[PDB]
Amino acid sequence: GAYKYIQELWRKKQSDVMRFLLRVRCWQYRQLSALHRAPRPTRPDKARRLGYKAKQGYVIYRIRVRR
Amino acid sequence: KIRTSPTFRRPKTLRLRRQPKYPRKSAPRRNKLDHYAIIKFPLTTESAMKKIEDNNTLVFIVDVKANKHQIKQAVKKLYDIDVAKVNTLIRPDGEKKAYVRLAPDYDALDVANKIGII
Amino acid sequence: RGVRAVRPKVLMRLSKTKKHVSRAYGGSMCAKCVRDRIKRAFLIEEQKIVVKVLKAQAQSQK
Amino acid sequence: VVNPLFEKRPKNFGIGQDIQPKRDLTRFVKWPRYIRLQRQRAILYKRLKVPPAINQFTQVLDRQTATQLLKLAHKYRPETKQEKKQRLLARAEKKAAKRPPVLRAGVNTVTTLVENKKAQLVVIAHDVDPIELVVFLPALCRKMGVPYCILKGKARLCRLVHRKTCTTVAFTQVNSEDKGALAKLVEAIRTNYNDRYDEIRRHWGGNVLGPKSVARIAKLEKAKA
Amino acid sequence: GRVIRGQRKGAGSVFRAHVKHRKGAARLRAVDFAERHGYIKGIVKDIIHDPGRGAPLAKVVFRDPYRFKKRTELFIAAEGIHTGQFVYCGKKAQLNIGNVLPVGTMPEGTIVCCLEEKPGDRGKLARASGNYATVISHNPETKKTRVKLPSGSKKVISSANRAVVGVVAGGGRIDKPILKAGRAYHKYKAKRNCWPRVRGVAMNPVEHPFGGGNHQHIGKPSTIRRDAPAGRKVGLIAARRTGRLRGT
RNA sequence: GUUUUUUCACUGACCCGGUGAGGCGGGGGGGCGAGCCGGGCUCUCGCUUCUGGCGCCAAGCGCCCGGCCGGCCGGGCGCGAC
Repeated sequence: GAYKYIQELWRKKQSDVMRFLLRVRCWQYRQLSALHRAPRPTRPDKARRLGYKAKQGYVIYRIRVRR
Repeated sequence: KIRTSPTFRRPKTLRLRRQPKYPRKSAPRRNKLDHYAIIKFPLTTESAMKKIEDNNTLVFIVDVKANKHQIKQAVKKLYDIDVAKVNTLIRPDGEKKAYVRLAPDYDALDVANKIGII
Repeated sequence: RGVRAVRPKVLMRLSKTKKHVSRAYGGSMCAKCVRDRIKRAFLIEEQKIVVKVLKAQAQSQK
Repeated sequence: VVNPLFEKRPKNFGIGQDIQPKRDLTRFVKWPRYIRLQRQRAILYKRLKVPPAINQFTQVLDRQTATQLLKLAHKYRPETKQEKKQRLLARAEKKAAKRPPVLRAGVNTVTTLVENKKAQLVVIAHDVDPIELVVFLPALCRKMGVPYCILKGKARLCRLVHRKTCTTVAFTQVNSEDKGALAKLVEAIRTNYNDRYDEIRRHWGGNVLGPKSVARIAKLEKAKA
Repeated sequence: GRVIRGQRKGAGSVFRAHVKHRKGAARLRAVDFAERHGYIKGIVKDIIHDPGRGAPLAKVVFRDPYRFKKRTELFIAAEGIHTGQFVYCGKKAQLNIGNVLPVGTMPEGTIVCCLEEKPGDRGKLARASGNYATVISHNPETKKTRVKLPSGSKKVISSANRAVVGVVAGGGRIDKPILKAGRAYHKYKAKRNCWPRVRGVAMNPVEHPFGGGNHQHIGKPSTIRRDAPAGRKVGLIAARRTGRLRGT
C-alpha cells in the first residue's frame, strides 16, 4: 500500500524532497488566516492513524499557533 | 471581459428564498391586544364628565401598547361611532389615558349613556 | 444677487426663480467672473489655434 | 452625399491633455488573497530549485500519445453505479430460475501490484495535491520494471473511473484484440520514462528568474561586450 | 514608585495631539503615470492656516487623468506661492518655485522642500516653516543623490523621489520673542499637553530621579546612559559632550 | 572535488512605502539628430508651460445582421486606445 511509502517518506524531513514541500506549503500556510478550514487532510496517511475515515461529517481545520 | 477597474469586487451571486419543509411555530399567535383588551374602562371622574359634556369627547383607560390609530379603530368597532382625533397621555399611575374626541355628528353625553355611565 | 438669503432647508418651498438668476451660472457664479471666463474660455481657445497654425509652419521649412 | 456636419473629432490621450480611455487593467487588479496566492505559488515552483523527485511530474506524456492511451483506457473503464445493479440483477435471475479486465484506481491498489508485478502499464497524474501520495511511484515502477507514464489532468484521468479525480491508473489485463495497441503505448513510453530515468534523477526544476529580471541580465551582457 | 511624566506621555490620553481644527494631512501628490513620465498641471485654490503648524498649506486642485472628477491636495506651501498660480508635478516639469519634480531631474545646489526620504512616501523631509534641503551631488549609476537636510546632515536619497522647489512659507517666526506666558499657552493649546514644564528638581524624589533633597539640586550626573530604562532615562540623554558650546 | 570563508549582487521568503494596486518589463511600428552611398544599423523621443475657462458616458473608419416597398424606417462586432 501507498500509505507505508508516504509514512517513511514523511520520516525523511531533512531530504531535498520534503524540505521543498515542508517549506513551500509553510509559505502557503502563513498567507492564510490563523484558523481556516482545510478542504482535506494535508497528510491523508497520518489522518488514517489518528482516526480520520474520509466520510461525510469528518472535518479538518488547519490552525497555526504563534511559536 | 476587460478589467476597467483596478479593484476586484465580489460578484452578485444568486440567492434563493426560504422554502422551508415545515413552519417553525405550528400556528400564528393570535392578537391578544384585541378591540376589547385595548379599551380597559372609561373614567367617570368629575374632570372627565366635564370633558364628555363640554368638549364632546369620551375619556378611556387604554392598554399602554396601543397607538392613537389602534384606539380609533377600537372605539369605532366597540361603540358603532366615529372619532375626530385621539390624544393619549400615560398617567403617573402607569396606565394610559385616551381623550377620544368624537366627530361632531354624535352627542358624547347620549353615547356616554349608551356605554352605561351615570 | 437675485437669490433669497434664507436658511437652506427652506429652499424646497421657494420657487425655482427665487433660487437662481436667469443667466449661464445663474445663482451659482457672479456676473463679473462669468463674463471674464467667457473671455478666458475664448482667448485661450484662440491661442490654441495660434500655436496650431504655427506648428505646421515651423515644421514645413525642414 | 457626405453630410458635412459629421466632423472627425479625434481625442488626444497624451499626458494631461484628454481623459484616459477605459483600457485593459487585468494585470493591475488588486486580486483577492486566494487569486494572488495561487499565482505566486506557481512562481515559487519556477523560482525555487524543485527537486527531481517532484520536478519529474512536469515531464508529461504529450497530446499525440495522451489521446492514444485515454481511448485505449476507454475500452477498460471500471463500470458505473447504474450498470452495477443491471448485472447483479442477472446473478438473481440464475439464482431463482466471469469479470472482464478493467483499470485499477488509486495509489493503494496500484502500488501493491507493482511489487506483485500485475501492472503492465501505470498512468501517473501530474497535479496530485499532496504530491507524496505518488512521489515514490516513478521510482517504484522503475525498480519493478513496470512501464509508467505521466498524464496532464488528475480529473480527466479520474473521468476514466466514474469519479471526480483519480491519482494513478494501472493496466493489469487487456483483451487479445487490444493487446497489440497496449504494447505500442509501452513501446513509446518505456523509451521516454523508464529507460532515461538516470537523467530524470539529475533533472532539477525551476531556478528560472523573472522575465523582467532575465531582461535585466540580457541588457547588462549586451553592454560589457 | 511613581511613573515619570515622560512615560505617561507615551501612554497617550492627555498627551495625544489636538488635531480637531488641524486642516487635513499636509501630504504631496501620489506618484502615478503623469508624475513618472511627464507632468500634470494644478492651480493653488487658497493658501490656508493649519493650527499646530507654523507653515501655511495650499489647497492645490489637479484635474483627474482617468475619471472626470477633480482632485484636491494640501502642500507644505513653498514661500512665494499665491492663489491662481499653476503648480506642475512630474519628470518634465520646469525648475521654478512651488513646482514639484524628482530630485534626479534638477541641478546641484537646488533648494527644495516637502522632500521624500523614499520614492512614493508622499513628502516627509524639510517641511517645517522656513526650512530648505540643498541637492548636493548626483550619482546616475545606482540612481542616488546626496541632499543636505535642514539639520545640516547629508543623506544619500534614491533620486526617484520628489520635492517642491523653494523654501517653506511662514519662514523666520522663531525670530519674534514669545513675550508672555499667554502666547506660549495659546501656541501649545493648538498642538498637545506639553507646555507648563515643571523641572525635575522641583518635583519630589518618587516622581522623578532628580527630585527630593533639602536644597533644589540634581545630586547625580544629569548626563545619562543611552541604555537606561524608561523612568530613569532623564536629563542629557547620551551627551557626547555637554556645557557651553565652544568651537563650531 | 568536498567543505570553510571573504567581497561583489541576486530574489524568492521577510520587511517597508504608495495606490481606488490606472499604463511595469521587454518587443514592434510612427518623430529627432549622427554616419556610407532608393535601401540599413548602435542610439534619442513620444504629444499638455504666456491667462484663477472647458473636458467623462467617442467621433471617425471598417465590419456583420433582422421588415414594409437594388431604395428608404434600426442592431451587433474591430481599430481608434499596438
